[PDB]
Amino acid sequence: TKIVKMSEKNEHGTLEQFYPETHAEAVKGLVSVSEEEKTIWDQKESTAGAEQKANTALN
Amino acid sequence: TKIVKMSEKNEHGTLEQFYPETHAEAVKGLVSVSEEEKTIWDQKESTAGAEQKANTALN
Amino acid sequence: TKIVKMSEKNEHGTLEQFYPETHAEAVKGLVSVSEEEKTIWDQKESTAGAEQKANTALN
Amino acid sequence: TEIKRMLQTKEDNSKEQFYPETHVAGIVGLTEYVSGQLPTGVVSVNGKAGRV
Amino acid sequence: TEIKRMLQTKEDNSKEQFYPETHVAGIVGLTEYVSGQLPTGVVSVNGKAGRV
Amino acid sequence: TEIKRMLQTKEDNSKEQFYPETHVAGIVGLTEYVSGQLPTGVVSVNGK
Amino acid sequence: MKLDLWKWEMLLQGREFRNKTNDNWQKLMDWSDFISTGLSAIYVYVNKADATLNNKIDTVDKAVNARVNELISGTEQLSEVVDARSDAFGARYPVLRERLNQEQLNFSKKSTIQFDASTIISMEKQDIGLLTSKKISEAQTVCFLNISSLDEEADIVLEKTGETSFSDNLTSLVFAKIGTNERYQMEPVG
Amino acid sequence: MKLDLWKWEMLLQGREFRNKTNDNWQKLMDWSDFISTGLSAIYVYVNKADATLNNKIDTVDKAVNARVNELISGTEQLSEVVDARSDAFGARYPVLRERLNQEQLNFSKKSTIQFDASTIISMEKQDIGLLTSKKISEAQTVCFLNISSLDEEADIVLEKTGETSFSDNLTSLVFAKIGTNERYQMEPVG
Amino acid sequence: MKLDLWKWEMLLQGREFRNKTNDNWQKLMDWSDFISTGLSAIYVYVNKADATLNNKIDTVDKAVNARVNELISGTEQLSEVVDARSDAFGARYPVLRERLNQEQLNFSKKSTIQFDASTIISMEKQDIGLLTSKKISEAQTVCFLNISSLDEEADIVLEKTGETSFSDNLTSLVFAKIGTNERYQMEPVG
Repeated sequence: TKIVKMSEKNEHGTLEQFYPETHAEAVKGLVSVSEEEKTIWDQKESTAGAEQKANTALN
Repeated sequence: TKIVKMSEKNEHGTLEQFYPETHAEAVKGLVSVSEEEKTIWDQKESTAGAEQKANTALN
Repeated sequence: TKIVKMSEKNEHGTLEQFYPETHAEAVKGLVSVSEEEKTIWDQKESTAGAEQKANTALN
Repeated sequence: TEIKRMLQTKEDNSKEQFYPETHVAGIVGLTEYVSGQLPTGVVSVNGKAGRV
Repeated sequence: TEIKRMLQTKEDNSKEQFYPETHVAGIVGLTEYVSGQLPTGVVSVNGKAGRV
Repeated sequence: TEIKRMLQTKEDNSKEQFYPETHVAGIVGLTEYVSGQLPTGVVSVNGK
Repeated sequence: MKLDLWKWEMLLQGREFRNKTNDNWQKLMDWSDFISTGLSAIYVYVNKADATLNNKIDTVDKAVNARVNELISGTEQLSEVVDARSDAFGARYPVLRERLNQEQLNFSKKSTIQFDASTIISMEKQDIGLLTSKKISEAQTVCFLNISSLDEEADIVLEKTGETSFSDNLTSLVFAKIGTNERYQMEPVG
Repeated sequence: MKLDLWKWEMLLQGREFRNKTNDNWQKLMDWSDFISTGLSAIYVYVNKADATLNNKIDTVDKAVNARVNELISGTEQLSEVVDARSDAFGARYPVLRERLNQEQLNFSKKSTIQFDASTIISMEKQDIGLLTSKKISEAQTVCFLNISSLDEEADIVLEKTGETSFSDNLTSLVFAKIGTNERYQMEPVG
Repeated sequence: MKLDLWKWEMLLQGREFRNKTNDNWQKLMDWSDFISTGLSAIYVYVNKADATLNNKIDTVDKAVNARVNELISGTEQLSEVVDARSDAFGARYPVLRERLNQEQLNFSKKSTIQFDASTIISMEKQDIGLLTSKKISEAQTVCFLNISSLDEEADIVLEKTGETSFSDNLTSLVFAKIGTNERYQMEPVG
């Protein structure tokens, strides 16, 4: 329940730090987007998307 | 720094990769959002509400 | 998949689980967030902004 | 009244937890546990349930 | 056939019964017993189940 | 992991199996097994 | 002292609100001082216990070596067999045969776990046997032997960082070592 | 557990503010209880280790004293080795060496049960482990040995008065003794 | 660090109020971290001191044993005993008493299993007991030792006829033998 920094003794005598490789499902409290959810997130509309509609209504 | 892959062997003797259990605080560069600020951008306006709002204002 | 809960022996003869320290690229299938695209899709076609634009177009 | 996990020594180096078999008459709180379970939907209709 | 009590010697002199760690896939008559669990709810009314 | 069954030498010669008695708190996934087998029948009658 | 803080069951934020909050602060300060004093007391207590243990060790060593020095230059031409009749818990026996007989009678009643199926049939009365029935994959937690934070010079050394709140329960515990040719391996990526 | 608290910087004095501050107080109380339990565990662990060391030195002293005493006041029988070749069951051996080797080979197969994770690491091939996971509350049933209904002289004497026509299963049986400085003790109030 | 909270000395519910209260919360958090670190250091220090004391008591009862052994060894001891000082595995030993004492120290640490409730009272520390609570009838799957179809052995010889689908699993195997005076016997009728 404590996050630690694991390191191993290198050939030069220095405790070189290494990064374990893991998976997104493994990490607890991840909170992830679903790519296709990310796709509809990005495509959505322009920042002024709800401005040309009002402009053409006025026109 | 250095990246390594965790593997373990079964009783036959063949290696297979296993994923250490991790928390989303030790990982570097996740930049999670809030698990709740996702929705306020998920809803937005999918080109349907804005156009009908413009039409209703027009009529 | 093969998810293990890494644990280590305590200083007083017990065992406690620890989370290691990994990297964003170390995780697999994490679909990261660029820390910038969130800003660009914060606005998109906002809902309150659409109502305000419709009201000001009517005005 | 403690729950102890039985450890057994494997062939090469390890010590893995193993489970012993139990009979349904062995667990001491099983019948109260299954009794305490409640159905999700309509428990009963007009005081009768099951094939209604 | 035979169900027994596991005693263990406590710290001072006591003989206290501990419990072992068991698995669902190891209990002998779990499936039949849980099929005989009292909560059943309403499976169907007049031949109609779910939304009625 | 693997599960074992504990035998014991009976009076004369027979190596007869005996069961250890345990507790509901000592079963790893009986809560999930029971919840999965929870009899979800009619969700509602006339919406109730 | 036992900590007993004041909750907030009041209705209006007023005099009682401030009074109870300030009393809670005072109680926290007092409890902190008490805990620090308790830690100091533990340190001095363990130090005194270790000191008296060391003194007892020294005096028993002196007495025992004096006994041995009495043995030397005294009795001469001792025999191994008569010396062998004294066990490791200071229980003398009349004859070495008596010692071996009592040791056999004490040790022959111990049990022997029998894992294999073939050796169960040839197991004695005070024995039990456990043979495999089925195997479950499950998710297991591993206690790496050569992985420790408190001890340096280990194969893998880890240093603590900010603990995360809330914790879980270990499941299907396993002991093993990590390294070359062990059960759990390591190799760089790329 | 890690002490986790709630900050206040948002400008609010409402219902959730009260709830989270009450939760802060509750978490403080729980952490205080945990710290006190840890302190008591420290004391118990230190006492147990020191008692083990004291017993170890006691057996050292007694064993060495007995050995020297036996050497001082011992004598070898005319036939001590030849007659010390028959075990408890009459199985005669040619030489003492063969008898001891066979006894060691027979006894080394016996098993041990290790209750501590520090000893599961130093296991044997035929050993079994009993590391503990949880502690359910339950309602114990005791089997007081000094309690008697037919002894007429026990420290507590029973005597029947009636029945109930009902009984229940005994859950988590415990063997102990009721009396002074024991697991279960009685104390008068009136 | 010594705890130092800021008691509420002003009634204004302003910005500095929240700032100082959050400071109090943060000070509680860091003091908790400090106390936990101190407790861990206490455990480590106790372990180190106990290890030093244990090494000292281990080494003190080796010089005395070496002295008495070099006194007794190699003076007049019999050929049989000096050949018996070598154990089964060939590890050479000092005078036979050392071999016996080390073997006793190793073997006495093993464990027995007590079946009768009368012997549960006389348990050792490392033993476990099996006390019957109730019996279940069910159905058995007895496995007969004196029944085999390898070539001709066992009093009953099995003949291969045919197989079916729908394989099943054993329940409560009851390793035992058939024949005369055994648990399962034979009786001819018709």
